[PDB]
Amino acid sequence: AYTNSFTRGVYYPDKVFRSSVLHSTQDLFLPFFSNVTWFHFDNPVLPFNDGVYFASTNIIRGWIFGTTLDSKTQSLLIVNNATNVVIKVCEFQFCNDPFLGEFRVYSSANNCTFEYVSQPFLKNLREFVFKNIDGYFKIYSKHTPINLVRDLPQGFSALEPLVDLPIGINITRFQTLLALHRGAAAYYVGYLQPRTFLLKYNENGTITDAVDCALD
Amino acid sequence: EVQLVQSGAEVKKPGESLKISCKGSGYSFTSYWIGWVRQMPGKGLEWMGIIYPGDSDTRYSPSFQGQVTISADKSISTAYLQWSSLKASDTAMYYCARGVAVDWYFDLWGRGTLVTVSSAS
Amino acid sequence: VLTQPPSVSGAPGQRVTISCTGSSSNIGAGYDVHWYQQLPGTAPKLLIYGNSNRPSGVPDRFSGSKSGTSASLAITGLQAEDEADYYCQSYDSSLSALYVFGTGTKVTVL
Amino acid sequence: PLSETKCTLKSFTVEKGIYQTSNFRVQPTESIVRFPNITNLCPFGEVFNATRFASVYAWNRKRISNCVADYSVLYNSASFSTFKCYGVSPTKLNDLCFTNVYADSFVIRGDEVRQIAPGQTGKIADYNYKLPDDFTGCVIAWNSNNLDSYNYLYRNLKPFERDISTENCYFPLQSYGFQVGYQPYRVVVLSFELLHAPATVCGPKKSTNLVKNKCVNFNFNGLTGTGVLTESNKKFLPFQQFGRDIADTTDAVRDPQTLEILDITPCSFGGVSVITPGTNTSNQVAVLYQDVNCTEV
Amino acid sequence: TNVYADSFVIRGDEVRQIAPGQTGKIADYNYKLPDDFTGCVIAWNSNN
Amino acid sequence: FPLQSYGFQPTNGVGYQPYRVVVLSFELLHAPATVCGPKKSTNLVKNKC
Ligand SMILES: *[C@@H]1O[C@H](CO)[C@@H](O)[C@H](O)[C@H]1NC(C)=O
Ligand SMILES: *[C@@H]1O[C@H](CO)[C@@H](O)[C@H](O)[C@H]1NC(C)=O
Ligand SMILES: *[C@@H]1O[C@H](CO)[C@@H](O)[C@H](O)[C@H]1NC(C)=O
Repeated sequence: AYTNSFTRGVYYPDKVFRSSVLHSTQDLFLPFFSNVTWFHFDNPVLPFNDGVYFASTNIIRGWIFGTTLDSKTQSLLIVNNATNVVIKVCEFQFCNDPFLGEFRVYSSANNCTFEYVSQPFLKNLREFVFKNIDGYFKIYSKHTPINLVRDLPQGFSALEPLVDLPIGINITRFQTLLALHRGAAAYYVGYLQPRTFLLKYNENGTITDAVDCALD
Repeated sequence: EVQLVQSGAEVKKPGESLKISCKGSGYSFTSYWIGWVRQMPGKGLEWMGIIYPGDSDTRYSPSFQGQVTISADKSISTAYLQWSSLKASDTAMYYCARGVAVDWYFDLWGRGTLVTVSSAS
Repeated sequence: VLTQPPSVSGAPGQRVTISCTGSSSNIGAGYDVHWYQQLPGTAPKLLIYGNSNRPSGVPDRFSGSKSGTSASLAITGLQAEDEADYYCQSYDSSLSALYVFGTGTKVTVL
Repeated sequence: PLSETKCTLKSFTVEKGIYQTSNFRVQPTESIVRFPNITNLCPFGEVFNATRFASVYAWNRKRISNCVADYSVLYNSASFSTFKCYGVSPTKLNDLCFTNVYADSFVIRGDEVRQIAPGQTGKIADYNYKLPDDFTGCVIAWNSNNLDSYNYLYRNLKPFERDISTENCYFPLQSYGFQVGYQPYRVVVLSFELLHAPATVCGPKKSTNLVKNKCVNFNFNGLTGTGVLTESNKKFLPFQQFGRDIADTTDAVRDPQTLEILDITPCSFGGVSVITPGTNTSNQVAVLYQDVNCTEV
Repeated sequence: TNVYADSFVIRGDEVRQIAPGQTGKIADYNYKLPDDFTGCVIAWNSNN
Repeated sequence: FPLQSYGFQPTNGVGYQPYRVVVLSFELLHAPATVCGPKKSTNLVKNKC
């Protein structure tokens, strides 16, 4: 699958405010003009090697981050619903396809290495980033109302740190949770590479533009 | 005997300072912990403190810290228990028993001392 | 701080068990749980250490075990001499206290 | 100021000419400390008093946050044997508030304790636990001849790595049933990370009322410095904590415990010079203040 | 030009804080050495 | 009471073993010296290297 991932993956490096300055960093990012893995509805489980971007278009509910399912390895079952978002590192017995609805996502939830329950986070497009750097667990989620005519927009979009609470776990493969409404939807998959970027901060402190130092 | 021995029956009065001694003999005290245990009559026992005569490292219970002073006279293998102001409500059975590490339990116990302190002479 | 069944009564020739119930930070934390026999009016004596090791000279009628948040003492074949106080053990790190003591169990045989 | 010119030029004679002498700096009035609204005490007893350390093969790391817990008890009472600090120092630990603190906990023999150091080689450092080259924290190898000692087993890897597994065979399963040179000890490592996020664990220093529009030396979570605190039209993003400029100058910091926009403008500084007519002719002196509004002297 | 033989007896384990800059127990408010101490600190097993 | 006695008792660890520290504070050559090395003094020489 080949597509043009124009300007996706930009996010704030270290939660330090910089106004109207140019700063260069060596950070994990999705390279400009990279490719996508268009998926629908069948949702095969695809690997997450060292860094992977995830995109989408209550049509996507959650994710399963498990090296070995069936109550063998600690996994992240992050799901956004029920008015309370839950992020666990329990040794879940993730079945062939746990799903919501009425609720049936849980499957042998016990012996939880880490626990997180807090306020929920959220032609409409949604974005998500999953990075485990130096034992930190950092997630990003912003939404764009762009139309469905184009696969991805041309404008630049920043990503803010949704959660800065660290975990430090092993994840090698990820599957997102669809919504069997009874209305199928589809999603993108990207990749993060440590190629250095130069981040253009605006006077208002927004990330306006960027250049990929590992490009033309 | 291989035990942590003390004196016989002790009867005293409140207000006086008393330091009772527990003697260790019959084993290699250098490699093992040696300590004490409190036990109120008809209520659960509470270890008060413990010392390591290898280097004389002192540890006490949060409930029984500062009220009492101990010392491992390793030159003569003696464990002290110093009271500055004995209380009337201090009547109980006091055990000086030596424990272990890693597993962190007690394997040998002393006979205990019948310490009864009351305002009556 | 480590709850125990306060009193146990039993006929001679009976199999009884003592529940060394605690919390998830003292007994259920996964640390070792040790046990003794506290004969009434005399000094306590070691019964179980390490949940599987047996002291020299102890009768085989007594054995120790742990099950998650609680620990169990295996008493097989009660006899008339077993009228004694029995108390728990564990080890607590974060509690500062190198030893932690149970509330207590009376075991009585007629 | 004539005497200033005699001082700087290292001569008893001065002539026609403005002479740069020093810089007119406005001294701070009174120190202000603004730590966050948190006042609870963190359980350092749930790492140091925790004595059931985790073997270096699979060690335990404790996460701590949201308090103003004091380092005084660990600093003053030196109930240890080795207190080696890289980055922070035992005395200055009480002044800084940290973004996050991880207290590594494991055991090692009496020897090879020097392998708990950035880059220091050794089998334990080569396979078991390797501190990063740019380590920042304090190492406390407090004495355990009676706490450590069986279960405390021991066996390149990434800095702060963690991998426990078992595979003419070969297996690294090794233990140590001790009961002084070969005696194992207790080693606790505190790993600090500074100036990367909203500081959460602070020191015992009492908070002090904030001041504005005055040259005042300050301390905001450890950002030691002197300046005048004014308001700016810039808005901190809700996720953001504190700003910066080029030359790592923290011009803007959102003050904790109030979450207010502020700008750390440097105090009134101006190049003070001298307009002297020469000791040969006169001694009356004129003083210049480089680029200061007359209002501020 | 002028030398002195400042004489005292300490815990022994705290010979490390007899140094130009230290923050030990005795070095706090018993006897503090200057940061520019030019001398020869002599200590021995005087437990005897 | 501002002062205590540790005691520095004999048969204990290095913590209680007293190390009788003598501190020799010297000074650079800036003044006449009443203390000098055991060097055997000789004569002086003028107008010669
Ligand atoms: C910049 O910030 C001002 C408020 O300070 C706001 O009104 C304006 O819309 C912002 N512009 C941008 C680039 O978002
Ligand atoms: C920690 O341990 C020390 C002695 O090791 C003890 O005095 C103290 O009460 C304990 N508590 C804390 C908070 O460290
Ligand atoms: C000095 O301040 C005054 C009023 O505070 C202002 O009118 C004036 O412009 C300032 N100086 C200069 C050079 O403008």
